[PDB]
Amino acid sequence: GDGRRRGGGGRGQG
RNA sequence: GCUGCGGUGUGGAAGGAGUGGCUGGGUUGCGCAGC
Ligand SMILES: [Cs+]
Ligand SMILES: [K+]
Ligand SMILES: [K+]
Repeated sequence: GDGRRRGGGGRGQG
């Protein structure tokens, strides 16, 4: 699972 | 690989989910959770 570590709105980008 | 929650703050006690985010912690960091 080496992708988006966290979600919701713009959280966890970059 | 995807997604949800201002839930967290060397401001988080008058805020949001970035219509402030090339103005900072932060190429949206940190925690929790789901597929
Ligand atoms: Cs934040
Ligand atoms: K802020
Ligand atoms: K913030």
